[PDB]
Amino acid sequence: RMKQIEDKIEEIESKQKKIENEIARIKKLLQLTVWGIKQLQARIL
Amino acid sequence: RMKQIEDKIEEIESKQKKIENEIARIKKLLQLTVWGIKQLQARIL
Amino acid sequence: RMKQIEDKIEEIESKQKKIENEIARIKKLLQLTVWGIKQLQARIL
Amino acid sequence: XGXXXXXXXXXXXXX
Amino acid sequence: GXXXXXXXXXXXXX
Repeated sequence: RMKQIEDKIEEIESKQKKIENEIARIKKLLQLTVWGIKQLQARIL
Repeated sequence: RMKQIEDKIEEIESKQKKIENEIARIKKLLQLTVWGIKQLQARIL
Repeated sequence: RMKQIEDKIEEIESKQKKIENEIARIKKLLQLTVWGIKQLQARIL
Repeated sequence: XGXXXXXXXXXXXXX
Repeated sequence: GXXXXXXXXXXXXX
């Protein structure tokens, strides 16, 4: 049972690392879209 | 101990799935916002 | 062996909490950018 | 802000 | 710092 638990933990940790990396990617792209919106607004106004 | 651990893992796994689903949803909407910015930029330029 | 497991669950649970908090903040900023796009489009159209 | 904005965009809802 | 240019760089290269 301890082994099955350990294997599940290994799967969870791996997925957490993937999710952390995706969050970092999302934040960078989101920052770009904020910057884009600021540029568009300044032109429109 | 071992059953206590097994229950916490199950709860963790279920929260992980919810997180994965939310990340997927976020990515789809971020892609639409990128696309909408692309259309706006070209139209005003 | 079970101690190392209980300790890993502690580390995973707090990391999961960090992830949830980050996803909540990304969702708010995404909601803001969608709002800003809507305003820009309404203005030009 | 479930509204707000104004003020030329409020610097993007204050971030 | 920054950079960009190029019409938006195709959205900062994604």
